[PDB]
Amino acid sequence: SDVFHLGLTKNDLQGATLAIVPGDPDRVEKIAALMDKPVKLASHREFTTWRAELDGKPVIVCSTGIGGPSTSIAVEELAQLGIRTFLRIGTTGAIQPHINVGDVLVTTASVRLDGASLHFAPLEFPAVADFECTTALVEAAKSIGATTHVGVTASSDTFYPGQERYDTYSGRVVRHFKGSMEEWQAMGVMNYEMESATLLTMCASQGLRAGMVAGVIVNRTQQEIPNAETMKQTESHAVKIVVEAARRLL
Amino acid sequence: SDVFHLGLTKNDLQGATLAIVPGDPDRVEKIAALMDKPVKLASHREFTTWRAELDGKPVIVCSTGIGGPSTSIAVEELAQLGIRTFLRIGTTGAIQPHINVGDVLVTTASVRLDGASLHFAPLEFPAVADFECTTALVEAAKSIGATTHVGVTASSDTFYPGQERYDTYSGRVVRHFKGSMEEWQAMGVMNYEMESATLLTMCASQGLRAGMVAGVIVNRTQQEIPNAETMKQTESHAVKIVVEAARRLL
Amino acid sequence: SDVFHLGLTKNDLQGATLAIVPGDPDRVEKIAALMDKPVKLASHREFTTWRAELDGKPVIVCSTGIGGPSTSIAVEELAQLGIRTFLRIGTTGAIQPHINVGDVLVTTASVRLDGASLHFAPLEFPAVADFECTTALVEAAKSIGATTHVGVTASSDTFYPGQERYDTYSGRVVRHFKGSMEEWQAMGVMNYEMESATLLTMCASQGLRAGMVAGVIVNRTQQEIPNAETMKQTESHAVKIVVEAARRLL
Amino acid sequence: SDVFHLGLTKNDLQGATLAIVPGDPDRVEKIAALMDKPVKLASHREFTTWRAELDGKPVIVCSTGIGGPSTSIAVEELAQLGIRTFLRIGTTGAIQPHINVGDVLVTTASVRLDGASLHFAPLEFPAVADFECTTALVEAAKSIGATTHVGVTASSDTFYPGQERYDTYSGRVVRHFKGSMEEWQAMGVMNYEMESATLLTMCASQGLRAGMVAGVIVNRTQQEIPNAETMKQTESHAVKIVVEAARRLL
Amino acid sequence: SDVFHLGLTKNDLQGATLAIVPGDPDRVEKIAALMDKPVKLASHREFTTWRAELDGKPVIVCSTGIGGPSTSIAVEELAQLGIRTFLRIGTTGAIQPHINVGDVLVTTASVRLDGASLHFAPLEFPAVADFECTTALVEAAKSIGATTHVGVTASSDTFYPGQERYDTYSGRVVRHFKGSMEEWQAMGVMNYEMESATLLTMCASQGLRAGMVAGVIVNRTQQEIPNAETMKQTESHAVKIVVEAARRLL
Amino acid sequence: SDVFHLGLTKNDLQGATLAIVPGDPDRVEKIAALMDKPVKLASHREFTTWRAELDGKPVIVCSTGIGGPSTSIAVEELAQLGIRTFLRIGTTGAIQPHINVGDVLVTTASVRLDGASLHFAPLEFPAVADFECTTALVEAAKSIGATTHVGVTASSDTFYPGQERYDTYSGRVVRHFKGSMEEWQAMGVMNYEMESATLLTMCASQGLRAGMVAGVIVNRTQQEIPNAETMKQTESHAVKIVVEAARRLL
Ligand SMILES: Cc1cn(C2C[C@H](O)[C@@H](CO)O2)c(=O)[nH]c1=O
Ligand SMILES: Cc1cn(C2C[C@H](O)[C@@H](CO)O2)c(=O)[nH]c1=O
Ligand SMILES: Cc1cn([C@H]2C[C@H](O)[C@@H](CO)O2)c(=O)[nH]c1=O
Ligand SMILES: Cc1cn([C@H]2C[C@H](O)[C@@H](CO)O2)c(=O)[nH]c1=O
Ligand SMILES: Cc1cn([C@H]2C[C@H](O)[C@@H](CO)O2)c(=O)[nH]c1=O
Ligand SMILES: Cc1cn([C@H]2C[C@H](O)[C@@H](CO)O2)c(=O)[nH]c1=O
Ligand SMILES: [K+]
Ligand SMILES: [K+]
Ligand SMILES: [K+]
Repeated sequence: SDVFHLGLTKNDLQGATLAIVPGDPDRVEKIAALMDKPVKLASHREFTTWRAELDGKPVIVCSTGIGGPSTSIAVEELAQLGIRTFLRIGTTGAIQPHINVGDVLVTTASVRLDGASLHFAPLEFPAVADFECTTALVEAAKSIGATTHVGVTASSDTFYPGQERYDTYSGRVVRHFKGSMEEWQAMGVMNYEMESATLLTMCASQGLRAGMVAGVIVNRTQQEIPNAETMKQTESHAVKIVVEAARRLL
Repeated sequence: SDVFHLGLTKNDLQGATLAIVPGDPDRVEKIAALMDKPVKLASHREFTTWRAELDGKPVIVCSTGIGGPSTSIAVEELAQLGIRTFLRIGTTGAIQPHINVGDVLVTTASVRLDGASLHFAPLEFPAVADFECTTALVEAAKSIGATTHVGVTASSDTFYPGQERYDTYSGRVVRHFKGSMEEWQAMGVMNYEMESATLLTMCASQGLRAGMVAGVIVNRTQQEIPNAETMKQTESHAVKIVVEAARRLL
Repeated sequence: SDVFHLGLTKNDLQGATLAIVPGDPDRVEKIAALMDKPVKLASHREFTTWRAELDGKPVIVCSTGIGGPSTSIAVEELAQLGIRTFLRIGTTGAIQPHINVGDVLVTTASVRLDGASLHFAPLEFPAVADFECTTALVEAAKSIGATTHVGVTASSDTFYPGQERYDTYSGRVVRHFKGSMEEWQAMGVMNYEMESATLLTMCASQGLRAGMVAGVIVNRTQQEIPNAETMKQTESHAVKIVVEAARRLL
Repeated sequence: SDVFHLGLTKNDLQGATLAIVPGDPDRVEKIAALMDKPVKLASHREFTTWRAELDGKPVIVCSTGIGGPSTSIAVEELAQLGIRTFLRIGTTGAIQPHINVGDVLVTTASVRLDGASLHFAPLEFPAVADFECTTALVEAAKSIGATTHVGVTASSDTFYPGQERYDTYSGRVVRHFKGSMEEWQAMGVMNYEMESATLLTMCASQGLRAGMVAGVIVNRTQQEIPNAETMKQTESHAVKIVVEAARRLL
Repeated sequence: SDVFHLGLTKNDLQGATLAIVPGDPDRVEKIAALMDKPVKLASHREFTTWRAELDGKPVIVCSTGIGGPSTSIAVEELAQLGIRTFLRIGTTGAIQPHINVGDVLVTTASVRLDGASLHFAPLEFPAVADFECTTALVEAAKSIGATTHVGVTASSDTFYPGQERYDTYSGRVVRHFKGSMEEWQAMGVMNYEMESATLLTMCASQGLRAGMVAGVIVNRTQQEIPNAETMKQTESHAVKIVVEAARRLL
Repeated sequence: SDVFHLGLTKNDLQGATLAIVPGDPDRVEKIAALMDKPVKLASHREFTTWRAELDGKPVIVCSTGIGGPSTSIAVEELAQLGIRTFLRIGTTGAIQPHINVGDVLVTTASVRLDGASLHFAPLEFPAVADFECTTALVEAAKSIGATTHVGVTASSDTFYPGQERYDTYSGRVVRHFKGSMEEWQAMGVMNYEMESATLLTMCASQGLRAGMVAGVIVNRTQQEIPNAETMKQTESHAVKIVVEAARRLL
């Protein structure tokens, strides 16, 4: 193996340059399946890697696990192996009342509520998605008919306090984050997730194309924790779009 | 007059909702002329305002003067008067060796080296341009054939130390900014200018559409101060694009 | 021309070493007129420059436009041309209930709510006015009988949120500045304006003498936006003082 | 299931109050096996949970995945389910030349180079391990004869730039972290890892006992990336200690 | 004399390597008296130094005065003279309702609300006490029967606003600290004092052993200012413990 | 007694409103002696207080000890007892080559390298001396013929690293302060001392008049540690000035 964590070699990718990077390792095969010649490459820690084929070209699907740090690992090592375009596909909670469960969100840039982005660029550097990628995602989403929102995302190092969830063991939120969701709401931020800040920053600052898309599985103006019932029906929606977007980016 | 600085009334705009916002007040008529029925509306301090018509729809051209603060005034007050889309047209110095004098730069987001953005959103908020505006600019620039670069811009509160110019009265640059240009260069930042950070941040955080385009008049890998000779030939290039982008956004 | 923005040559100044720097370019001639042999030198962007004579010595009047950035340009380039003493004359909103419209404020040092000052010195460096200049201003104000307050000023990169004005397009103030006016009030800050922080910091940290005086045209405990009626009667007051202070500093 | 991520119910824990939390999900069973009645409870994303018995008392083993964010999830949800003591067992790189591969490190407190800790307490709050836990670890390590070092750990949101690794895709380290390893070395920091800062801070600030122990698998004064050969022999060492320390904490 | 402030020579210490460091110079002899062969060495500014003997070994008692800065002097210069272990004995105000006047607090680590610690290590470095010293203190306290609490301390550069005391000349607390005590309470911080942050940080980052113990003389859930009546009875309690802890550390 | 630390009552001051505040408690009587009817009031910890008479009016002399914290105590409690004007008299190390041992420095404002100032006002607030006080000091110094420099002072929470002294136990200076003295030098900062930042900030933000004067006892371009020989001859110089300045402020 050529890299410390992913257990992959440059040869495994077969000249692949684009990677779809889901968070959950169980979604990896699920995504690979949407393409041709799906092959499992490796599985170590939270990192599961498949190769597949898109219009006759090699494509990598690789999980990041939850959060900046492990994302920063998968991205770095995939880059070492030759990946130049990263498309993230996620699940998110919307914080605007007009965004519905099932809606697809394309992120233009992220509020940096993470730590890892700082290890790549100072806070003043914009966690902005690549223009070609965003265009690919926005268009892909149009062509499959999904009801889509394009905007800024709050990308947090936690699932609980940083997203101002109170229904927690301690039931307090550090002062810094108290009332933070209302502020993000006022600034028109669409949603919370946990990886885009690191992903987008580290790519934007190292000449790597990144895009970010997610399916809404809970609206925060209503609940803190999603219901299981239509979580999978929304997943299948955004996956379709990211694969299509990838097609457009090859 | 309805606003403190601009000396305009909601009636002057005639239902206009888009504004082209150049920095130099002398470029205002220059731009307005490219359109139909150009009329001077007002001129106070650095703020010169003209109205014109684009495909039969009222459009404002309004100067911001140099820097975040006065920009933040022009934008605020134009918003009060009903403007919802802001297109900035500027001049810039490129910091990448492959970007040439005469090239047109479309900004996706900005490195926040300003003060005013902070008065609208904390530093972690992305100074990101509106997706429709950027698309309009990128496309406009393609249709007029201009050689174009799309990416991140360093937006600085100073023309001298913050852009690491040393040929200055004191000839020193505060520690914070020493070697800063090399760092921005490595992160692929295209250029320095002085208003995009404020403009984009205040718009992105208040539900206002903003776009940013500039003409390159100096390459910093070569000189600190531009030559006068082809400065006007590049201005005329980006102006053409911003007006055309505006057409697309009406 | 010898400098990039002002369009002036070292020869234009005729050995001048002091500059009166108003914010509004229309106030430039107005001030120059109070002196002998007033001559227009240049006008580019927000920068209008006149030369005049005070007690047989050359004096420059030059506008900065609104805010740190452009101020930082005018100051730098005037320094390049040989100016060593800068006297700013401005308009301001008082935040203490005992300071009245018409009163003259002499600033000893500023609260740094700007960006540009940071490009000259870290935040811990005091935005402090030159002792000789302050003394000149305080005394000049005494001799013309004006009712004067001496103290700290809050110098903000915005006119709106940073001065906690709420009667704005969005009507919200970023968390950082919420209740900020009350705090400045409690700390005895006299007033808000937009340039002194940059001006004082960049001068104090580069061996240049700077002083700062302004006329009060609105009290914030009463209104957010000034009335037009006695705005000009107060301007004429502070102008008289700055010119007299200049006489004392030659 | 009672929690959003782990897929566990309060009933599954059977009144357990202590959890051993390794990072790699494959180490989970490995650790559970060292105890009585090992049972797999759940496996979702990077979170694998086993229950086992220690001196006739229920104990949880649960993986965190790499980094603060996912750790912060595992800990929160285990706390919801009733866990009050958390013992981390990890792998680390030593940065002091006297610490050898194979050595066991007990962490008293951590240098907060992470993002998640901030979501629990401001930076000034010490990322300090619980005194009872530390004592348990230190003593456990003494009784099994391991050669042990007790001290401060640098806990980083990245594996690469934040640990000043240069043998990377871009081969640059953001200015902030340049020469950072030498600084940590001089301050006597033992090692780099990625979770302790979040773990310790969130526990210390929410009345939860936490301890942190790791096995050294590379010395950074020598290499950047570990060799595979004795990586497993060191893992088995620290695991023995954490289980023993757990015994002492029941 | 060998050091600038303490007025001591390496010879005065007679090979002493441990120092008990009270804050009040009048407590110095009081402490020295509890040991054998008490001798006054020097008294300059707030720094009073005595030598005594513990189990036939030389021990220094030396006052720090109130606060980080002077503590940082005493510690530095004692280290120059060869002291390697520093035990601080203090007085403190508890902020938890269950901690009583008379209770003894052993500090594991400190919330850094000081300035001097920053001069030794960045804020992310933990202000953590030495493990051996803490153990010595905890055990010493057990053996003399005192009712003891072990945990984190808030260490503040002020006695008044930084500890959110309002019964002051101005009766306001700067925004930063408003409601800060409640937050520290919620995070389980035991108490306020003024030196541990500097002491612990400077020692932890320079390979010097430090410990911290204090007597509670006021509970902040009840009063702001202590009563004089049982202040001395509590002092005598913690002193006994620190001397005993020293015995264990020789 | 009316205050927690100083051991004074409002009655002891006898309607005094001005205080001279030296750092060293042994300098207190020395200063009081220069005036009429010198009486010792109290001595607790580093706080020694004398009353004397100046032109038939009561004046307090009170020591602060070294550093912000204890200064912040003395000042607070003196204010509670009715003091409104504080004159600090100190010793300092010059960092400019043209300032000589024996020279007197009057401080207009301070670089905030302390912690306590933050407990009174955010960093952006200027640590500026009161205009009347500075004028009194400057004039007093003129009238006794002393060779005087007026300007900004760097006020540090440490004597050693924060003033970039390297001849120390560890011989390293935390990154933050590496090369800091050169930077302060370039910005024209005159000197290092340890109390002015706290003193000036807490007074300027609470409507209390403060002034700051010090004698130079070492030039840092030459040595790190002063020589004892002419240390007292310089002390006697600045003391004379502060007493005179006080006369002018009654
Ligand atoms: C009683 C008490 C003391 N102290 C401290 C630490 C300092 O050394 C000293 C100053 O009174 O006492 C506090 O900080 N808070 C309190 O409530
Ligand atoms: C000589 C000298 C003194 N001091 C100061 C201020 C402190 O209160 C006091 C203790 O030495 O002297 C410095 O800070 N730097 C120096 O170089
Ligand atoms: C539903 C939801 C998901 N997520 C994200 C991104 C994480 O990697 C993942 C785990 O829930 O999904 C949030 O951050 N907030 C939410 O409300
Ligand atoms: C040529 C050039 C222009 N500018 C910009 C934007 C400012 O409003 C203005 C100042 O000349 O022009 C830069 O910021 N950097 C440069 O190199
Ligand atoms: C009346 C007033 C003026 N100003 C200032 C300084 C700017 O240069 C200018 C903008 O009108 O006037 C304020 O900043 N705040 C106020 O309340
Ligand atoms: C070997 C090593 C491991 N680790 C850690 C903790 C992570 O969860 C895991 C992945 O490498 O091991 C480091 O952080 N730095 C290193 O040098
Ligand atoms: K301007
Ligand atoms: K993870
Ligand atoms: K002190």
